[PDB]
Amino acid sequence: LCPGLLKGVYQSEHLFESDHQSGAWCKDPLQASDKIYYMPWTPYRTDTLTEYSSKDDFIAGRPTTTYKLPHRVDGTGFVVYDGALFFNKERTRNIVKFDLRTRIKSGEAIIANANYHDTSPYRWGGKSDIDLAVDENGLWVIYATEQNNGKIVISQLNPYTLRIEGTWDTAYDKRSASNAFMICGILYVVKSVYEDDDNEATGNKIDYIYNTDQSKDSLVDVPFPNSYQYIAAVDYNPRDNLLYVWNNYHVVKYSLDFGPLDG
Amino acid sequence: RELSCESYPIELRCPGTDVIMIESANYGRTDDKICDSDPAQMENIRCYLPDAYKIMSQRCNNRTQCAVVAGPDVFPDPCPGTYKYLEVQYECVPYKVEQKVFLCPGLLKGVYQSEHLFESDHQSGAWCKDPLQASDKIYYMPWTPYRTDTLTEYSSKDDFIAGRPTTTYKLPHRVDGTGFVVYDGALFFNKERTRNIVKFDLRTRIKSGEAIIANANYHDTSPYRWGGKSDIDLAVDENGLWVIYATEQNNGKIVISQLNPYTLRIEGTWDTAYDKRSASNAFMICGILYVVKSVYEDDDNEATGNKIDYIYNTDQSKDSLVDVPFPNSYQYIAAVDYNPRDNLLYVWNNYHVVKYSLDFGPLDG
Amino acid sequence: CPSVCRCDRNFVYCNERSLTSVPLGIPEGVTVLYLHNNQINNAGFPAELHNVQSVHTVYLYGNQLDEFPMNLPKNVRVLHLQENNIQTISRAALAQLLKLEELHLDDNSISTVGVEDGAFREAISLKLLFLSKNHLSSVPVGLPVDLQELRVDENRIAVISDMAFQNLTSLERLIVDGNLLTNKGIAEGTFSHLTKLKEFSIVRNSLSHPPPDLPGTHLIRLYLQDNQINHIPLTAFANLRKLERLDISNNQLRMLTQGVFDHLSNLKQLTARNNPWFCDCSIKWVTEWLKYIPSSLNVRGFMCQGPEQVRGMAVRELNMNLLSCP
Amino acid sequence: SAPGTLPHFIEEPEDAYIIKSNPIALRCKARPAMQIFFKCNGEWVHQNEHVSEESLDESSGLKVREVFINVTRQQVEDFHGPEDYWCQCVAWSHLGTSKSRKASVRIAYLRKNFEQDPQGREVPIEGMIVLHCRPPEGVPAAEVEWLKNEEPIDSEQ
Amino acid sequence: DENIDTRADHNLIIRQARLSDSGNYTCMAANIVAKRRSLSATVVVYVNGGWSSWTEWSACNVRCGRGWQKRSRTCTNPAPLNGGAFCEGMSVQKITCTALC
Ligand SMILES: *[C@@H]1O[C@H](CO)[C@@H](O)[C@H](O)[C@H]1NC(C)=O
Ligand SMILES: *[C@@H]1O[C@H](CO)[C@@H](O)[C@H](O)[C@H]1NC(C)=O
Ligand SMILES: *[C@@H]1O[C@H](CO)[C@@H](O)[C@H](O)[C@H]1NC(C)=O
Ligand SMILES: *[C@@H]1O[C@H](CO)[C@@H](O)[C@H](O)[C@H]1NC(C)=O
Ligand SMILES: [Ca+2]
Ligand SMILES: [Ca+2]
Ligand code: NA
Ligand code: NA
Repeated sequence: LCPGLLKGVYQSEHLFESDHQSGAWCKDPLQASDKIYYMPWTPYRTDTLTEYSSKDDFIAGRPTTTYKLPHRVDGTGFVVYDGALFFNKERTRNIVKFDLRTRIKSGEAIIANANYHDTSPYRWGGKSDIDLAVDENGLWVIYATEQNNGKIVISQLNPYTLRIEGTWDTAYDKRSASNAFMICGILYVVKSVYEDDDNEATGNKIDYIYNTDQSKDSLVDVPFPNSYQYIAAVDYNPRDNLLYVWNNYHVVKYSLDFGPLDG
Repeated sequence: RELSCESYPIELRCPGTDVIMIESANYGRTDDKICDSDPAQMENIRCYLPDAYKIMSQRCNNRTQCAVVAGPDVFPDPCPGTYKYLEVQYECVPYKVEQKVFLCPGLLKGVYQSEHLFESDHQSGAWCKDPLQASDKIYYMPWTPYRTDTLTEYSSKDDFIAGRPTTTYKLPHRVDGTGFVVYDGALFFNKERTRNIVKFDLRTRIKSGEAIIANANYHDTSPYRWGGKSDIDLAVDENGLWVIYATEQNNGKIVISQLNPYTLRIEGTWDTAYDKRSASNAFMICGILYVVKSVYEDDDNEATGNKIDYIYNTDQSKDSLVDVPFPNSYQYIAAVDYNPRDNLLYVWNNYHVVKYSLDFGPLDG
Repeated sequence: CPSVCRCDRNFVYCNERSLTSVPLGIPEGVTVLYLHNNQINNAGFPAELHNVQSVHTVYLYGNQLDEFPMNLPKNVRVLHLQENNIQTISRAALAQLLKLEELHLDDNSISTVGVEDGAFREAISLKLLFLSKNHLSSVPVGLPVDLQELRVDENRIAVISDMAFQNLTSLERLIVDGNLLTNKGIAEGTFSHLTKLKEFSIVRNSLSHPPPDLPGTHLIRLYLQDNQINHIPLTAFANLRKLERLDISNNQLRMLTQGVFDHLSNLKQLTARNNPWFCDCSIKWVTEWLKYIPSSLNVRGFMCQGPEQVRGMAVRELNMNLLSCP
Repeated sequence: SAPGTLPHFIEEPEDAYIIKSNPIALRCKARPAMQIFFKCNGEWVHQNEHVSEESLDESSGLKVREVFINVTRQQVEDFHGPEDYWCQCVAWSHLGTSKSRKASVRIAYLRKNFEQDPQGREVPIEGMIVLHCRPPEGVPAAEVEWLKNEEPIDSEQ
Repeated sequence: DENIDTRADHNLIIRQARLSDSGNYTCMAANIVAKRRSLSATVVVYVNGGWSSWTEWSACNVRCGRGWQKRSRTCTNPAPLNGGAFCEGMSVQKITCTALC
């Protein structure tokens, strides 16, 4: 299933320009469907998910149905796994499982020692303390603990039992990072330059990687594209092998290159 | 859940010895048919206050019973000409509390030199870290008379020494003195030629409020021994936000007042015996004032200084004469601020940016 | 020491005491005199006050004055006459205080006609003049020759004469921001005779392009924000070989001509957020210039507004070699 | 030949109150005047916001100028200063300038519940009684009027 | 004093703030059981500002042509007291004069 190690990230598609400066968007990689799940981020007001029938309807702004969530969502770590929505509940270190078919909450898991509600978010903040990821290995939780001194802590989560099936501690600080994504059980840390930081001129590149199987880390230099400056969320889809990036008010899709440098 | 309209106090109580825990709080209007008033005030059904949770957690949380007056005394007005209400969702949990961070370290026994970062281009200025937000962000403001209007943000300690800034904030008004401080992602500063404290949210990059410190002397009237419009000094400790100043009613002597970081109002006033112009700087720890008396460049037949010679308790309202040796390597002490998260002093002394380590007594009483 | 007024050491505190005049009992050892936030009218100034030689700093802000005061302490260096109603400036008043170096006249009702011809020139030792937040329509004529800082901002100044900045060679900081100033208002090379000028600012005005014939001999900082600058001519930024900080943000600029910044060799920072930059072939030189630029120079704010295809994108990086432009 | 003096104000700006998000403008009249501008909350108001009307009054010989400036609800609710949203008027003449009254724009409101309702009393034929009344909170301050059996009473009667 | 009187329904009425000036007034109830003191009320009398009489016109600064003449009007008759409202209007008066040469 694994395509290999990441070599370079490149621009692929530009859908539209949304009214919100932050948010996230993704497709369910388990279910063979062209359904798009849209999430606009509003501080202390995020509580609805928008479903779209196809790519054409998403650009035209023709929604199929809107889900009314039981609790307020914190951050841009929205992920869909086999017809169920996985989100971080506001002012808590708790993933919440919500089945889209039945439209009812199926579970609530406590991510142990995890920092929450603007304590340890990404560079831009916005309560992005807990970020969910989907790859070839399964469901993952990217967060930070005070035990690791604000550094990124990655844990595999079971999508059924909602329990931690392993914990890994990295050397990279979460607030220093812009966003992160999982591919073949390998973490990719994105470092980027933001808006209103008129002092900054540095290049936006991926400078850190962490393998779960080997439990070893390395310093990389993979150039990351940034047409705009406010990078909100970066999610990987294992079915299409593309990145679901939300930069500034715009909603984009990124193409990925792979190398066979893996044991 | 609990609900109460404007100017109507709310009551919260858990059974037995159980503690109250706030989940979601909002002060404004979401629904129009809950409260009963004039229909003109009910036209706007989209009023919100995010700081509502922060206020309730500071008063109701880790307590058996709670009574908060839903008005301007505890909650700042978000939308004027609209009849507001308080919506609170709470759960009953055991009576356990979290240690070290909020808790008082004791009485100051001795100050020692800890870190030397660099030697800034300006003789006087001020630097600090936000103790509420768990981040390694450093806020820098080098004071330039009749020209201070910018606050510089640094990503880490390494970037601060190397001189690599993250972002610079363009303030709406000119700043007077080296008394600024940062409290929960908001900047508090003394506006030039005024006895006013300006609240500026760093996230939104807009002014949220302006408070008048009553009878306070301003603009080189009653500053510290070095002058430089130091008339009003802001402090942060275990007790909260504080304002160190001087009034003509107290005859130039130091007047300390607790300020609410949300309502921007005086929640108590205390008068001391120490003259502000005789003092080099001051800092708050556990609601106790520590007066710094230092020696300066150009001091005719002078050697007396580099000490903490006076203390003032707010809870007891009693004062004492101390003799805690204070480090002063370079003579011009510009600013001394205490950070309750790290329990260290943030000093600026004659171009030098230094951090001081603290030692505490076995008890505080 | 006075009874109503409470003196403290080498200072006199007559502040916020509802006084309409200066108290009589003033010692001959005082250095700083505080009389601010009172109701002192221009009529309540005794002659004995002038005789107190020892006083070097006087604070009279937030009072109820009409004219510049008479019989002020002879050997005064710094004066604070702000937040009141000063409308008339006389030659005889400034002739008394010869040793005056720093003068603040902020938030007053000072008009061009109200000031006597060459009244500021009487204060021979004057270096800092703050005519900020007044009712000024133009820069006064008779200014001090040895002046270093003229802060004549936040007024209603629409026109500037060439003779307004005559003999002011020694001037270093000129702040004329927040006025009704246009390019028709500025005279043909008025600022050219200010060799020692280091900082210049015309922010929040109404300039259609930068003022031509600017001094470059000592200029380090140039600020041109919130103006209606449509375009920048090539000649405008040349011969400014000493400049380090330039800001042109919040302007009506669409495109720039190649080599407009070729003489700004000492340039450390350039700011150009919020500008309607139309990204076509006119921005090809901008992207290339941004790539070969040293770490010494920080250029920020370059973001596209047109067309919809490249909307909101940073001019720092191009895609597919700027399409089919080269 | 005409007499030259400082500008004299005729229609000084009066305190405005915003009702149901309807933006209410401020009036200003002076003579002799060539330029009239507004200084709201310490700083000058932009030239574009001003609407001038150089209408010459018959009753007076010199040139009269009238300027109006609109103040929206969004301007007042987003202003986070220490004092109430105030405005002043500055007029220009060949001799000098003159300032007007500080007109304070406020958000108009009124409560339903009375602060203190009048209390009923039993009083003898020669005895004296005082009826207390505390009106509800509102801007501006409420105008209290007394009614004896749903009909007003005249204090001068 | 005729200006101050005690009412049957326990009220203190002051007609003019001249015959009974400012102070910290406190109400006290007495009974055969004991006495009780109430919270003191801070009654402060304020004097509003009133303009003083006009001065004389000054001599024309310019010898030949357009000249100037000044007249001052201070806020001292009466001067504001205990936080009284300040004087309304302008403080200075200026007129153009022509001196014959
Ligand atoms: C008090 O309650 C707050 C609310 O979560 C909690 O964070 C804090 O640790 C508790 N203890 C103390 C001493 O504040
Ligand atoms: C001012 O400069 C002019 C030459 O531009 C010179 O002739 C004049 O004498 C100077 N004024 C003084 C007082 O030196
Ligand atoms: C602005 O003021 C003018 C009068 O000066 C008025 O005619 C106009 O309608 C006002 N604008 C609005 C939106 O009412
Ligand atoms: C009341 O006023 C008197 C002076 O007349 C003062 O001494 C006293 O302390 C004041 N009491 C209060 C509570 O203000
Ligand atoms: Ca992510
Ligand atoms: Ca301090
Ligand atoms: Na996600
Ligand atoms: Na400080």
